[PDB]
Amino acid sequence: HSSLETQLFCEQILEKIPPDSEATLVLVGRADFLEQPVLGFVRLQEAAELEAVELPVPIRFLFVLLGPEAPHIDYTQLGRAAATLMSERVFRIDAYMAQSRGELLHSLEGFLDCSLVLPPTDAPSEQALLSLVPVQRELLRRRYQ
Amino acid sequence: KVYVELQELVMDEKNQELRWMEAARWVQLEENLGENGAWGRPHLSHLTFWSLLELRRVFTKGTVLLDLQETSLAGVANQLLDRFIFEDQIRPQDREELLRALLLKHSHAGELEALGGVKPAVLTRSGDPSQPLLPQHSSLETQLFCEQLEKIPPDSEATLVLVGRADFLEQPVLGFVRLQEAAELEAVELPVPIRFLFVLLGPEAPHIDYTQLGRAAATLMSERVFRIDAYMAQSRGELLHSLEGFLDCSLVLPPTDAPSEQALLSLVPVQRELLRRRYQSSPAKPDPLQQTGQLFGGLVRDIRRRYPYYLSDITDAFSPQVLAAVIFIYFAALSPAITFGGLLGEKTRNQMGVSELLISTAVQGILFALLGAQPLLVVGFSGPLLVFEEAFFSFCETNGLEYIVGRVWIGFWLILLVVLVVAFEGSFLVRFISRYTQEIFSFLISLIFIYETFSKLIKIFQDHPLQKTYNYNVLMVPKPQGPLPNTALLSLVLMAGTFFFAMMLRKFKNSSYFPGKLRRVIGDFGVPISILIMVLVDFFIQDTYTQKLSVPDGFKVSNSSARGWVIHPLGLRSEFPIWMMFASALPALLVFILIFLESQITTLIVSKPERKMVKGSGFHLDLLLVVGMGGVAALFGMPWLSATTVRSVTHANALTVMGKAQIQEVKEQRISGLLVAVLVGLSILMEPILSRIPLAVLFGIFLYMGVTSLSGIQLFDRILLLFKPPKYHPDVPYVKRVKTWRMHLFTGIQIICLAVLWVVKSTPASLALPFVLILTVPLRRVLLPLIFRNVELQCLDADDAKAT
Amino acid sequence: ALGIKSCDFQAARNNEEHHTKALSSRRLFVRRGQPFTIILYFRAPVRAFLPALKKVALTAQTGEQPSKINRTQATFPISSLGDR
Amino acid sequence: GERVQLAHHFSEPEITLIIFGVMAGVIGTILLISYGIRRL
Ligand SMILES: CCCCCCCC(=O)OC[C@H](COP(=O)(O)O[C@@H]1[C@H](O)[C@H](O)[C@@H](OP(=O)(O)O)[C@H](OP(=O)(O)O)[C@H]1O)OC(=O)CCCCCCC
Ligand SMILES: CCCCCCCCCCCC(=O)OC[C@H](COP(=O)(O)OCC[N+](C)(C)C)OC(=O)CCCCCCCCCCC
Ligand SMILES: CC(C)CCC[C@@H](C)[C@H]1CC[C@H]2[C@@H]3CC=C4C[C@@H](O)CC[C@]4(C)[C@H]3CC[C@]12C
Ligand SMILES: CC(C)CCC[C@@H](C)[C@H]1CC[C@H]2[C@@H]3CC=C4C[C@@H](O)CC[C@]4(C)[C@H]3CC[C@]12C
Ligand SMILES: *[C@@H]1O[C@H](CO)[C@@H](O)[C@H](O)[C@H]1NC(C)=O
Repeated sequence: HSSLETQLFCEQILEKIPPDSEATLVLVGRADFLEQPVLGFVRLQEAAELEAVELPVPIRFLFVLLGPEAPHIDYTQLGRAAATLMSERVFRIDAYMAQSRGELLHSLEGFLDCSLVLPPTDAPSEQALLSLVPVQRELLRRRYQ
Repeated sequence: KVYVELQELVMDEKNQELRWMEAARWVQLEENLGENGAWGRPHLSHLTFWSLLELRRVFTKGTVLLDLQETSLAGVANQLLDRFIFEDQIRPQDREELLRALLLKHSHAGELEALGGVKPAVLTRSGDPSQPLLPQHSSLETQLFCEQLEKIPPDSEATLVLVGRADFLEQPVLGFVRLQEAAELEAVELPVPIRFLFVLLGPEAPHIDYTQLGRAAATLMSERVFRIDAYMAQSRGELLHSLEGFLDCSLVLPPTDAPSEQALLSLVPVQRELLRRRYQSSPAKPDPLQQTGQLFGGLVRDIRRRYPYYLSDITDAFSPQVLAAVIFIYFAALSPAITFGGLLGEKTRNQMGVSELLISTAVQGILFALLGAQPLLVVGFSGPLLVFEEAFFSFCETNGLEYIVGRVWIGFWLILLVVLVVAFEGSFLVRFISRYTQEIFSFLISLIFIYETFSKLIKIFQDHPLQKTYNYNVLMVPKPQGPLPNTALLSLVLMAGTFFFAMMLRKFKNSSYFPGKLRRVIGDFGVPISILIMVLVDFFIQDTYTQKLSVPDGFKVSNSSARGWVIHPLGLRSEFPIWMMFASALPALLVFILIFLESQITTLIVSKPERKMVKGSGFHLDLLLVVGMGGVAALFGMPWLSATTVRSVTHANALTVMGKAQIQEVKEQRISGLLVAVLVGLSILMEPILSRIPLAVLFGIFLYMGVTSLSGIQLFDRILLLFKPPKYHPDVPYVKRVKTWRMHLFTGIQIICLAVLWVVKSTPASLALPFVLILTVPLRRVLLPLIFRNVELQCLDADDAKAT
Repeated sequence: ALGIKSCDFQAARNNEEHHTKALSSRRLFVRRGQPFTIILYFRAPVRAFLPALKKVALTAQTGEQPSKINRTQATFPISSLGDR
Repeated sequence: GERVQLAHHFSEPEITLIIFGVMAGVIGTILLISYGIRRL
């Protein structure tokens, strides 16, 4: 089936990329022979222009997510989560200075700590979405301080 | 809709006794209870990610008592704990203390203030509550919604969510109970029977906030799809399946360092699709310059844009800056009124004089402040209006015509003209006046103002030359009949002193000296302080003569034998000819173009986007008011006025609050202009005060206003850049994206236009200045693209100072 | 008309030539006494090369207080007559 | 008014009322003309 983001945003870069920008590559695939899903996180020692994957900016981070078909595991959505996590400033800073997996896991927990879940509400969409503006502002008043 | 109540095990403050206290309630929308004892503002429920993660974990291994035949909290708790032990969720040694906790007193908001408040508590093996060990986090709902019941349907059933912490527990436990028949319990004071019971007990654990756990369970119960599933579920798996769909249609919003409304509203299709997915399985179904093509459409939209802000237009004036602006603009509008009225009386043989101009300015300013869509404009006489008065007087005396009656008929035609223009939304032609014409006109008007002030000082020097000998017995009535010692030099000293003090206090406002608020105050009153200082200086020099402000003796016509307060359109002494009743349209035409151009260009300059005016400006209401008031005042032998540029710009600048170099806000209100107009009207009765104010102080004030009005003009900045080297040039789009010589060619073309307009103003044909100024619009719109690229024109001629 | 868009220091090639490639491929590490190559990019096309060359000089500084007497600051033109 | 003035048949309120009436009439005429056009 088609992804939700494609259905709601696709049926109908270098200018915006800042000069001192480094790329994160997220690789997502399904391998039926693997027993468990696996995550690989790579921070290169220095940003590199990988010839196999030409990007607008040099690659600094690599996310590898492989695994079999598992319950409640959508690998495209899993890659979207890892991509959004990289796009967030606080986790990205923690990823640059991370020296162990535990420091990365601590940053992910803080990312989940300052995360808002909107349940299915019957309210009008423009009111249901805009009701998150003051709640998110209070929830992020210390994360970016 | 149903009622859901969340109660948390807490200990009080007076007797340290643990009990249950309601923390939040749900009728679809969620209300929270603050520490003060009042319910907060109802809101849509938002859940933390950790609460839903933990709610799913306890619900997966949870305890479900469906269709349970009990009608009391004691009966429910006995059965709930009996199956807790049977499911190996709690040990039998824990049953005694857990039953004691559940059947406790359930307090509500009516006893929060009666007691000493509540603090969070953790149940111990001993009866006394333990103080929580994990770091406390104050509820986000209380901070955001609380620091400041008829919606329940008669047939609705309630749900009770109980959350409590007990240190003597291995893991958090969930108990779900659906009674066979909805019964009333002592826990809920509301007269609504209870069908469902959520019990969430467990130890202090990381990532588990039991208040958030209860909020998640109550939000899940408050959802329509889950509740229908809960009523029809005969097993735990059916409740689990409904929870999975609830999480499947949930929207998680990750943290971002740059929140915005537009990015948030990009998720409207996502929220709609998720809601559609949730209800696809349940049996329930989900519950100012534009032309509008309508007669008087611009006027009605102008009224609707500004009139709701009327309450703010009175309350926003309660600041000392407004009072200082009143004192400033009073002199800034009174001295030109006296000068132009004296010139009018001299030229028109006192048919129209100082008193008529004063009363007309007062009445029209009061009405414009009370009814105008842009109350920051100052309405008064101007130079071109004086030139028209002299030209019409010459024409009327040439063909033996009464001047004031011709003025009456010109105003009668003006009313028709402005009604036709407003009825056809003719003010939308103002949109073709870009930054080019606005800045050219503003620069020319400021230069004329400065030149006329210096010319007044020069004329003072010519009237009182510096000579070795003077006649000492010269007549002093009504003005110097000869040269006087020390007069011109003292006028120069007073003008220079007041200008210097005004500029020094302006720099003091932006300086870093004194308490900042006092410096801001002192700086706001800088012009009144300078005026007072130099008025005292001239006061203490008694021997020397300086020309003082002179106001009419009383509220009488400037010439008693020529006319009264009301003019007969058919004639005063001789019958007014029929042909001039129709021929007054052409001078009325010229007056309408003059007033329209001046007022609308002033409105464009004052209400620029970079000036930070959020209250809106009306281009249709103000033109109608000004021209109609002028046409009516013509019938009373009074001048028609216009929204002058220098006075309005000074008025807006005196109400502008500066940030910490950058415009922050403007005090847009109706009280300052109203008070200025009232003071102008009252100036006749303030003769003992105004008679001690010299004209040299006001000349220095005029020089200050002239040099101040050039602050926001990009033409002046580029003229400065002509004398300024390119490396110095600022980081602005017309410098960084346009070549320096192209920018200077643009500035030189504007300078040529300024020189042409100044030359035109120097000839007797100075009433053609509006048309030559209009000709700069075809220039920018046709000839400028023939030599400049679209990029260069976007950068140089920018409406809101944007880099294309 | 002599605005600068960017300057490429060519760290990979120069580090290879200067035997510092093991240090980095992104940061320019050079050894004294041996030439290294940079590429200067202009925002607009350069019409006259010789006047533009006459218009440009280069300055190299090291340390917190660079000066000529300490030999921590050198200003040199871009020309074929420079002391190699 | 003031001094010695010519006495017309209409007083000032009467003449200004008739002029306002004529102006309202011509304004309504132009408005009705504009309403007739842009429709047929
Ligand atoms: C006229 C006062 C007479 C002196 C009486 C003697 C008493 C006296 O006035 O000094 C103590 C008092 C200290 O109080 P304090 O430092 O808290 O007051 C600061 C002062 O108001 C600044 O002007 C403010 O900056 P700004 O401008 O608003 O941006 C600043 O706020 P912020 O913006 O930093 O948050 C304020 O905190 O004032 C002075 O600052 C020293 C200047 C002495 C003033 C001396 C002037 C001759
Ligand atoms: C910031 C505040 C302003 C600063 C600028 C100062 C301008 C002062 C006006 C001078 C021009 C003027 O007005 O001179 C003109 C006068 C009048 O000549 P007249 O032959 O009588 O006129 C002929 C017309 N009749 C026939 C009607 C009489 O000349 C004089 O009496 C000469 C004395 C000039 C004194 C200058 C004072 C010092 C100025 C320098 C200060 C830095
Ligand atoms: C737009 C305004 C100025 C109206 C246009 C003026 C013309 C159309 C009208 C307005 C009032 C009219 C006058 C009203 C009354 C009379 C008295 C009558 O015994 C002779 C004609 C005379 C004097 C009219 C002449 C035409 C007149 C002057
Ligand atoms: C006499 C005073 C008032 C104004 C004169 C300023 C004029 C003549 C000067 C000032 C700055 C100058 C510009 C500065 C820089 C450049 C870039 C160069 O590659 C071409 C010429 C050009 C575009 C110059 C043209 C001439 C210029 C526009
Ligand atoms: C007033 O008008 C009369 C006659 O119309 C005229 O003689 C007189 O000079 C006027 N007064 C003044 C001060 O000009």
